[PDB]
Amino acid sequence: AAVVGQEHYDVASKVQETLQTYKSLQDIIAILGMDELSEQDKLTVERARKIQRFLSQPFAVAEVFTGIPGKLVRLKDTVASFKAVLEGKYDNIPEHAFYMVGGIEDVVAKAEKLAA
Amino acid sequence: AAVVGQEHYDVASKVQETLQTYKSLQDIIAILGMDELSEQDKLTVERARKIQRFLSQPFAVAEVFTGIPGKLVRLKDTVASFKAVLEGKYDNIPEHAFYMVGGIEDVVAKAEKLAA
Amino acid sequence: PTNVISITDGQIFLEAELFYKGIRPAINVGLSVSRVGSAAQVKALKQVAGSLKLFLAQYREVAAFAQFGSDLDASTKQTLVRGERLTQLLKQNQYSPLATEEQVPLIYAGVNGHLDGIELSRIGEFESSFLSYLKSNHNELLTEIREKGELSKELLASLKSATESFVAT
Amino acid sequence: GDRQTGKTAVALDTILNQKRWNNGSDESKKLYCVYVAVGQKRSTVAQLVQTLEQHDAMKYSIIVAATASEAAPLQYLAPFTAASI
Amino acid sequence: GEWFRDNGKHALIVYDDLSKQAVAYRQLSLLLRRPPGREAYPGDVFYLHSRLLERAAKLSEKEGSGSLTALPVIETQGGDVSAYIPTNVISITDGQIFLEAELFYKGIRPAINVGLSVSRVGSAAQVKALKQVAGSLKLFLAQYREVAAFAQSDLDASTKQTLVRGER
Amino acid sequence: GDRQTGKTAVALDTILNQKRWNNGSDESKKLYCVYVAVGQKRSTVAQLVQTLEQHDAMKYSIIVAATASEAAPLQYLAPFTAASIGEWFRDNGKHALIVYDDLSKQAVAYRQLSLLLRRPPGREAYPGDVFYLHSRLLERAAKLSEKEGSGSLTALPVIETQGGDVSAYIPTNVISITDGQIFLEAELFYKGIRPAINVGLSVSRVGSAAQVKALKQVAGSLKLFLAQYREVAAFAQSDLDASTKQTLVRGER
Amino acid sequence: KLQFALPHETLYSEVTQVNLPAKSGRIGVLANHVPTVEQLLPGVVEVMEGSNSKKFFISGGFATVQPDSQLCVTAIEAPLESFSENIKNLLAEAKKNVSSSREAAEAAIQVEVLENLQSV
Amino acid sequence: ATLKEVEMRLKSIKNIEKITKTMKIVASTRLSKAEKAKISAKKMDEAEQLFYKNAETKNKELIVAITSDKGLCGSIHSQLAKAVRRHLNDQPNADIVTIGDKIKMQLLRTHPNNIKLSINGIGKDAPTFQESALIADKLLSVMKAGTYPKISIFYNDPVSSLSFEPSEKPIFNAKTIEQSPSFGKFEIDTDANVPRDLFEYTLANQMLTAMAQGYAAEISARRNAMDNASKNAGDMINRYSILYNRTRQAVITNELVDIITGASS
Amino acid sequence: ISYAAYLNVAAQAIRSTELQTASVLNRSQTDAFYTQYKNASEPTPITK
Amino acid sequence: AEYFRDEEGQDVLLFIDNIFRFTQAGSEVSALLGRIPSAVGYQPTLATDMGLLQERITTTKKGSVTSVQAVYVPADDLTDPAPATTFAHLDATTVLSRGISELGIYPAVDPLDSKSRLLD
Repeated sequence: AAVVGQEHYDVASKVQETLQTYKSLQDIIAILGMDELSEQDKLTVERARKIQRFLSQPFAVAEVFTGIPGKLVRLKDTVASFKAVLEGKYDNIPEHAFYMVGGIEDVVAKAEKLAA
Repeated sequence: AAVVGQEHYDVASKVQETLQTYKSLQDIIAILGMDELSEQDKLTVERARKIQRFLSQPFAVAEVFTGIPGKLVRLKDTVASFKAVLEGKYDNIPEHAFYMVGGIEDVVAKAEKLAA
Repeated sequence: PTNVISITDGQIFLEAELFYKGIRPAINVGLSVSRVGSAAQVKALKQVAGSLKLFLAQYREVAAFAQFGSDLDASTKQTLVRGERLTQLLKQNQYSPLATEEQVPLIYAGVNGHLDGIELSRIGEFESSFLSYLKSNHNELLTEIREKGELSKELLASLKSATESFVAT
Repeated sequence: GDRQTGKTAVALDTILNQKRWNNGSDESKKLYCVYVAVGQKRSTVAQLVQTLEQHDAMKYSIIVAATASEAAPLQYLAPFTAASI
Repeated sequence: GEWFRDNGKHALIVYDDLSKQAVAYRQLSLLLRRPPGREAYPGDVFYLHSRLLERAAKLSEKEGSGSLTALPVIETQGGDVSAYIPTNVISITDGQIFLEAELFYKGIRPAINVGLSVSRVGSAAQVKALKQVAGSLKLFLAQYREVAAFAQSDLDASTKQTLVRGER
Repeated sequence: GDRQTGKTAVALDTILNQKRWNNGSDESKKLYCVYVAVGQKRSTVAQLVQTLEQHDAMKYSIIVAATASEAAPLQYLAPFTAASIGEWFRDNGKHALIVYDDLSKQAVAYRQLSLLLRRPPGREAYPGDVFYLHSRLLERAAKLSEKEGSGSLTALPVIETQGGDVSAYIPTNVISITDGQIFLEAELFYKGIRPAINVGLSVSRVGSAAQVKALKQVAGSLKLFLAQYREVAAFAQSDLDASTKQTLVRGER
Repeated sequence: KLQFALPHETLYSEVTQVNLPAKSGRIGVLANHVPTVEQLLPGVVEVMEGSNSKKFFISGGFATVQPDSQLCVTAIEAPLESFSENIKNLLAEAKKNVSSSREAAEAAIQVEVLENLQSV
Repeated sequence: ATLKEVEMRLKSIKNIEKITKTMKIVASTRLSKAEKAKISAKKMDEAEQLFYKNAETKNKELIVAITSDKGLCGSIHSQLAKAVRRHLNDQPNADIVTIGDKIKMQLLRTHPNNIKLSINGIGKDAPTFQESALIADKLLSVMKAGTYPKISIFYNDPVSSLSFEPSEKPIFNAKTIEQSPSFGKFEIDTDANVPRDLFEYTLANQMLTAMAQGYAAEISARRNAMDNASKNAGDMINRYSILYNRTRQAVITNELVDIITGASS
Repeated sequence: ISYAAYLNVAAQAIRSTELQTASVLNRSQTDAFYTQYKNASEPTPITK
Repeated sequence: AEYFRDEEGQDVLLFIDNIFRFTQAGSEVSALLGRIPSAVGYQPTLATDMGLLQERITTTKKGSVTSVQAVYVPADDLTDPAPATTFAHLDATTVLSRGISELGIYPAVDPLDSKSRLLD
């Protein structure tokens, strides 16, 4: 919170907590469906599903092998991008939209691609 | 049976069964709850919890680790008091009024104390 | 590790999942023991934290049941509510020592259920502010906890009054 | 508990609160803290001493060290001579 | 036992417990520097145990009908029946009787779980009267096991009849 | 992949396909293919030989044999020797292929040798120099430069997964050496997908810069698409979006 | 054709004559009868399908001849034989109950039920 | 260890499998009675509909909804929660009577003000005339149901014996009944009070049917859910079993190696 | 009192010869608890 | 068997009992020979020994030794090294079940479980 600053640390903290919850309820999810979880938690789970997909960022030089042109995102940009996602701002659009894309702006754009 | 006295044995066998039932039912309670659990079974569970905390009894040398003087309870008195519990003569006594105290005289007294 | 456990008079187990859960220190009382016990616990802090362990133990069992669903009765959800606040109460930020005189109030507030009155998210804000409130008003009280190191009836009442006054805030 | 996961940090916190008495008076309510670091990289140690200097606690800390490079006999000898100190 | 058997009489030898026999042989073998083996037991422990257990037999009428019945006892180390010494003995033996801890605790004494108790000679040497009146008993109990899980609401009468019969 | 999932057949088909390449003229368009049979029954190999002669493919292929009967030191030396034969073609620039079936059984052979040489058992009781053997073997097969005559020796070594779990010392060691893996799924094989090529666990490194442009254009992104099909059917088992349903329908076809 | 339906039975679903006690006195339906709605009061009821006659005890409901000649009778419970003096003993208690005390209305309903019981 | 922690966890999964199996069976038994009742009830309802149809009865909207107190009755609770929410956008002021806790919790979130009434004790019991009657009676007195010139009830129609689609129907008001067609083909004078009586009588009769439809769907859903659960538990059993077996072998090997290494020296 | 409450009371009474089946009797009794809400705020759950 | 096959030209069928106990026996002999026991106890010479046994068993142009072996799985773990080595030699598997015999089907052969690699 000092070394890379409080805002970064807070943003990261929530991601870690959310994902740890998602891993924690991973058992329960398999045993009984995601619609058999608590509603508050179900939002967390849905958010976490977005976060997981969001973590993708097409390879920047193994772009060839993947077959998808690379993406490189600034650290300053990254903090912003995750911050928004944690506030659920852009949570309202497909998992596919967050899957295999770069920054937050790209997710929005990929929603437009999907929307077509 | 004969060796420890037939009454003592029977009482203790009943205790074992009651507790064993509670343990087996603990699994049922985990998912199902007490919701669709039988009334007879529930009374057995309630007795088991009472018996479970009737086991509790401080130690004089754990006034350091507690602060309540221990209880040295006579053999005859223990057989009598446990028999009563199983019979449900003291199912009108709170579960916590069996906790960390001696024999029946204390258990009843602690029921009154909690009542006050 | 087995050999060492025998030798040592305590264990201070840290749970990895709880670290990620953001509890730092990530200690779990289930695997943390002090075999010398509360003979090393200051008298004031011993008085306040008497049932803190019990509450937490109750929280743990109740919480386990809660993950396997089933509509929890109000008594269990009282425990659940108390317990949740306690978990947040435990949390700390690394490299922030705290004065014992100002750890005694926070545990008092929690054990005397005043913190169940305050929403889970802003518990951290409440603790900080509560200390600020005591620094302003019951700084006499803080001095006494430092100076006498045992909470008398008068201190317990003073502290209770202070907490009650700040429950509103 | 699990390695490096504030493994050092949990302990270091203890050393830091003993600053409050140390800075103060009454030697019987003071502690002197001896931190023994075995098998750890010089950089880790260096960060630790930097942290200690930041918290100005090297006015009572002794750091007994046997860094990762340092010999296995010296490492075996390290707790027992720390004990002597 | 052989003297009685050789004299043509019958007798029963109960080896209790070969699990401790194994440990003693282990102590000897390791001290004699013979190579260690599975579960740190010497390798020819099988050869020993089999050798011992095949000196129990029902001898022909040439041999005057005599016999030496045997009943080895093996102690389960935390119920680990996959353990090397149990597995070996299980192979050698012609049947096993498997006592279950839950049953003991549940006050069933004998605490023999007849689910995993089997005899490979079994009814061949059963009293004819008792054979007649207890083929059914096996089947009833088998059902009682299946209908065990029905112990916890709306439940078929047929199962409940079984359950009552089984408990009694 | 898993044992006897027609493991041999997958490789055999490669040999068969290159029949018309071998009926070719361009020496680059010739694969002189070596089938190294280690630890296989003399009968099974003999059936294989007869199969190869049925597809009359034997004349362009070599068979090296170290059958199940054959001694463990011979088995140890069996891939290394085979690779020498391969190098003569390779170092004549000419393209070739060598299928090492099954190097996992060679691992067992080296294990036997090591233990009988009383060298201390390695990880998973397989000697620790097993890595050195495989790496030395595998890296002798390569695409060499035009200077070196455009040498090619393609390598397809056949590993028999224990319990079908790719985490396992012998498999992982091989995976790290190879430039791609072609894991086959037992479940799919059983569930009548022949060939049963798991695409979850089949990867290839620089393979995606060797295929003809036609099979890049036509097949473009289909790998991505069926890794959307995999996902789609992963969570298909509530309400399917028309997009997911379309994908499932496509996926099935 | 009588449609006699209940939340647990349905004894009729052609029924020639039905004689019914309604909040309009008694109504008899024979073949095409006027297509009406009538509230059925608690009743002793006769249903005849052909000359064969079935006696019903009816807990009130509704009767509705439909214009397609479907005599939809809906009532909470039904036969006359089921009626058979413990009900009289309970009704005595119910008379007592009105003295002290919904219960006032309930006991009044019990007096109505006593009349209906007497009808049997 | 690894081995024991695997084994105990695998035991947990085994116990879960056993329970989900057991429950699925008990649910099937319970379902049979529920369905049996529902036929007789539905026949009765249809007779009332015969009047309403021919009458062309055609009715501030009221919302009533039905779910059990009980959980894990599939997605009855939350499919209904979503479809109620859709028509709570179509009346963003409606007074919600929630019959049973489960629909109450989800729906309560979407509009708290709109929650006016809720019931309990529904799910434990199987639908009975007393319950429906009493809820109806309270609907008239407490909620003043007749004042609302629109009433609508939501329930779960058990579409197929393995499906449920949450469904709604309109409970008709006495005003509508009065002025609806085919008067004379249903006679009323003034010496009867059939709109005001029939409304009440069919308020309950419709509600009981709705409850029966719902209850059958709930128990059916619970059976279906517990069946699918068994399949998922089995998969986890298999995965941890393979792990158990592998882990067991690995321990044996690692221990064996240690003895050998020592012996060699 | 309401007409259908009147019919309800009558139906309950009507299950008394005493020789009648359990299902009728079950249909003639209820243990449900009538929770009362309003604007969320709950009047005390009087028995149904 | 080889005298029959080679020197009487016959096709013969050779039963073996537990080949688990063949393996088990071999494992002991290894330990007796003082050789380092390989994975999960089983002898380092395990693979080769089975190889000799099951390559003398083969189809000659004189006769053929067909062999039926009984494979008693060790703890029902097919993941164990000894079953794996066996399965390599096996060409077909006949998988009798006692459940199947209890369905009154003798042969007790479980049809779904039976598989052969010469069912091509």
